[PDB]
Amino acid sequence: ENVWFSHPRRYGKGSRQCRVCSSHTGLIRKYGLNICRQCFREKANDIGFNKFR
Amino acid sequence: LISKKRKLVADGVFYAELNEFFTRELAEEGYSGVEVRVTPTKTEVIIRATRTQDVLGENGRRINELTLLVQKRFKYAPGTIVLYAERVQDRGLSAVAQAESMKFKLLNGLAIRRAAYGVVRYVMESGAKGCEVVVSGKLRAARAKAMKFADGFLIHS
Amino acid sequence: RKKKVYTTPKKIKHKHKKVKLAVLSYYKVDAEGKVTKLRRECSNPTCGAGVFLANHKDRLYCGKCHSVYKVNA
Amino acid sequence: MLMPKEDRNKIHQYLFQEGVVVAKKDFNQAKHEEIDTKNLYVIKALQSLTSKGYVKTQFSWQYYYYTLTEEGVEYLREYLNLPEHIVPGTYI
Amino acid sequence: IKIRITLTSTKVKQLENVSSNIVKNAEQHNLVKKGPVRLPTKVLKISTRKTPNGEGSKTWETYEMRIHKRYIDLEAPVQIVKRITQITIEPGVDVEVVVA
RNA sequence: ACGGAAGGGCACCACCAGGAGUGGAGCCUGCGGCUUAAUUUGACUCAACACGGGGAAACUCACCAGGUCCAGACACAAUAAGGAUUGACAGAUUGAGAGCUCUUUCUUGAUUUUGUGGGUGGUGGUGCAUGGCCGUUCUUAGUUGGUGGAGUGAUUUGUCUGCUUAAUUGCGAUAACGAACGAGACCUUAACCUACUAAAUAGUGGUGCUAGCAUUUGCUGGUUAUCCACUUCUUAGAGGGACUAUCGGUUUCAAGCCGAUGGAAGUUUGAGGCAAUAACAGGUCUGUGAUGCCCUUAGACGUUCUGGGCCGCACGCGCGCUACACUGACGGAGCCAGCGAGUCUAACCUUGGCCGAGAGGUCUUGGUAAUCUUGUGAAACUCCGUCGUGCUGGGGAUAGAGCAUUGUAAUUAUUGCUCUUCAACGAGGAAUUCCUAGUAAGCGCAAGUCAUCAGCUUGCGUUGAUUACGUCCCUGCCCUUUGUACACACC
Ligand SMILES: [Mg+2]
Ligand SMILES: [Mg+2]
Ligand SMILES: [Mg+2]
Ligand SMILES: [Mg+2]
Ligand SMILES: [Mg+2]
Ligand SMILES: [Mg+2]
Ligand SMILES: [Mg+2]
Ligand SMILES: [Mg+2]
Ligand SMILES: [Mg+2]
Ligand SMILES: [Mg+2]
Ligand SMILES: [Mg+2]
Ligand SMILES: [Mg+2]
Ligand SMILES: [Mg+2]
Ligand SMILES: [Mg+2]
Ligand SMILES: [Mg+2]
Ligand SMILES: [Mg+2]
Ligand SMILES: [Mg+2]
Ligand SMILES: [Mg+2]
Ligand SMILES: [Mg+2]
Ligand SMILES: [Mg+2]
Ligand SMILES: [Mg+2]
Ligand SMILES: [Mg+2]
Ligand SMILES: [Mg+2]
Ligand SMILES: [Mg+2]
Ligand SMILES: [Mg+2]
Ligand SMILES: [Mg+2]
Ligand SMILES: [Mg+2]
Ligand SMILES: [Mg+2]
Ligand SMILES: [Zn+2]
Ligand SMILES: [Zn+2]
Repeated sequence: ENVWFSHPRRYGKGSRQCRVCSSHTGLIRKYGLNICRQCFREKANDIGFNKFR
Repeated sequence: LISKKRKLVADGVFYAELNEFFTRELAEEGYSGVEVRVTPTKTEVIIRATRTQDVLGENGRRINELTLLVQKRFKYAPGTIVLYAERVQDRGLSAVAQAESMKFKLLNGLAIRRAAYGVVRYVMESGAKGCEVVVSGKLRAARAKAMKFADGFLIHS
Repeated sequence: RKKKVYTTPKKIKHKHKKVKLAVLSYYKVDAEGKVTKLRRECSNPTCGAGVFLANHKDRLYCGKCHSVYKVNA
Repeated sequence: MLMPKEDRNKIHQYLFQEGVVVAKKDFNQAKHEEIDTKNLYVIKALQSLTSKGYVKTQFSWQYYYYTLTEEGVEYLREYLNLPEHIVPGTYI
Repeated sequence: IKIRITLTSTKVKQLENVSSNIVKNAEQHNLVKKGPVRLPTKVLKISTRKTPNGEGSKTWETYEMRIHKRYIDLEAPVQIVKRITQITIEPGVDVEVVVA
């Protein structure tokens, strides 16, 4: 039908989702990476992020 | 035409997605990590694994299909992406190879202690200074509790 | 989850199965042996005289130009 | 799932030509890259293929990497009515 | 002819190796140049709760990515320019050359 | 383990001497309770309550009243191209150009539909079945093998009387010797380099052209293709530098401690990151395409559309913002930072010009960013003035009316602006929190979330005090000795 996915998702938490976990809450939208923070804490040392202080 | 910041974080994300894809697909070939080198004329992806013959396949069939999959997903042009495979230096000194070895052993049905002690023996015989293997979960019991196998000396700080 | 009552009218009512009549697509035929035509067809060059329009009542409804033809004889 | 024969044949011939296929896990996308077919039809055709042993799958960050086997390539060969040793995605 | 070459990596010693081999190539070919301009490194900070859930003591975590950027300006014929871009590349180092 | 037992030593999540306060008032926000169709839910001492990065219009969303769709793969059987099945103009119906369903017939043609089996999906349950992560016990200094020794043994010694240390840090003593982990070392960061490398994407000086005042040299400025030179400031890269150096005291005269001089720096230089063994039946299946079992699985707890709700209010708590005024409010001038973010197949940070009281609008411009926004000309602050101890020009809640922006949509006002309204509050009771130097406190600024919305957090810098430099009185931590009818261990 023409009402299956009609509601707009041009913005809001429904427009974004994790590129790993398909989650809407907990996003890091910084630097255009768009990862939930849990998955970010997993994949950070791979991405090139590291703790120094 | 992208900021250098976003360029580099996208490089990191590309590496991470490749790593998870390869550790999901090539678990049974001994996938022990990967490297990426950008270049004019192409970018190349150097897998480091153990069963290079199985990663290659017959006439490089698997390399071909994996190259094409990467090209299709990350929207590279055909030929701008290259894959090489390499017999990894120091199999024993790979945290992930031994981990997947434990996984396959326990899944085929080997025992916890036999598997872990075989692994730590192989590591320490492979020229390592220390090792430590932990197995948490449900062990012969509904209640969960950890086992910790060790040899040599490790540091934590 | 406590329990479901469906206070709505219990009207599980899903539609027809494209109701299966006998053979159809009758144009008409003569005795010895000419053919004749029912189901006045479209006016569109996109419909190459292969589709029938409909005639529900007060309107003729199309099938290839699936809705764009409406003026009633 | 139900879908038009021409769409399924687009899927199957693209798959025979390329050897593999990718489909972002975005239902209601309505337009797959490299195939004008609906993304849902891509996914579900490949699903019906998987369950009968032909093609295999990985999800991998919501992307559904699909890749076919020898049973798959011979089945697609006799399906698309193509000659023996026509071409797989296995050229050097 | 006035090219600029920028090097926008994270690995400082790989970057400095590239800068060094480039400049010694420049001086063995006897090319005047503005030396390696080391721009200020920029630190992509990301601050997050360590925990997935909400409870616990509110402990925070600042991950950092250090981006080190350098550039060199050269005056040279395009033949030596193209072979220069043909040489002097490293893993984990992003380079770009620009004319004028 | 515990002790209202001892001995020694530690801590501003403890006290002392004090500072700012909170609790008192209005408001914000979270929790409970109450109410409700639903007001989704987890968490309840420290170790829940501005936490879930949770600042919810719709989505988020899981809840409520309702309505669609099937994304039920695959195998078998059934029906079945004289048709399996799909879709549909208009009307009724419906919130609804949802055929959802019905009327009426048109359309399509093997993909389907029905049944069986079997899966799939689930922010459904179980965090007491689990993983992983996190927090805490525990920010303290503690932990454990090997070989010997003691003991029938559980176990012990080593791992210590003393002295010292932030420190099982060390001097040393010694039935233990030799080791490992932890601490330390280390890594990052901030402070020094007129020593090196350089740099119109950072500067400085000079010389060209040029504005103004003085003119007598000069002073302040402008200047992109005027070039020349330099790197003190600024950036980084490679290095150096401090190791308690030197001196005097004091200690078996050892580890070390105090003072003074020098020095950028002499509280392990300052702040952090990583951070042991053993555990909690701590939290989380609502982050996971991490997950076992149970439940449900086509009028589904799947998925999605509309509209509500999570904000709901007789009350009780917590984190906070505003202030209760002259060390002040207001109007003018003055006028100074730092950390950082930013547009691609997009539409971001926006300068400048114009309009408008204002918010804001519009025409252009720069920037993928040491280059442009941005000297982010921030705020408190300083100088001039108005007011003048009056719940007063303090305070600015609660209301009314209008104008703009975001967004499909703001109605239980999203926010912003204008005018008017002008409530408590007159320094906060029992109680209680944080803090020892560029620290508290005041002050605002960037980012995070983000279409819009900061009163929150994460960091940044501007101004910058007082009072200890000590003790174990309270609350607790460590070590030892001691006692114990405790062992899920003084609840
Ligand atoms: Mg003290
Ligand atoms: Mg006191
Ligand atoms: Mg206050
Ligand atoms: Mg505590
Ligand atoms: Mg809804
Ligand atoms: Mg909602
Ligand atoms: Mg638990
Ligand atoms: Mg757990
Ligand atoms: Mg013994
Ligand atoms: Mg004995
Ligand atoms: Mg012993
Ligand atoms: Mg000049
Ligand atoms: Mg001395
Ligand atoms: Mg330190
Ligand atoms: Mg979990
Ligand atoms: Mg649901
Ligand atoms: Mg709430
Ligand atoms: Mg709090
Ligand atoms: Mg003023
Ligand atoms: Mg600045
Ligand atoms: Mg006032
Ligand atoms: Mg903001
Ligand atoms: Mg809101
Ligand atoms: Mg918040
Ligand atoms: Mg207290
Ligand atoms: Mg007694
Ligand atoms: Mg007992
Ligand atoms: Mg008692
Ligand atoms: Zn994720
Ligand atoms: Zn027609």
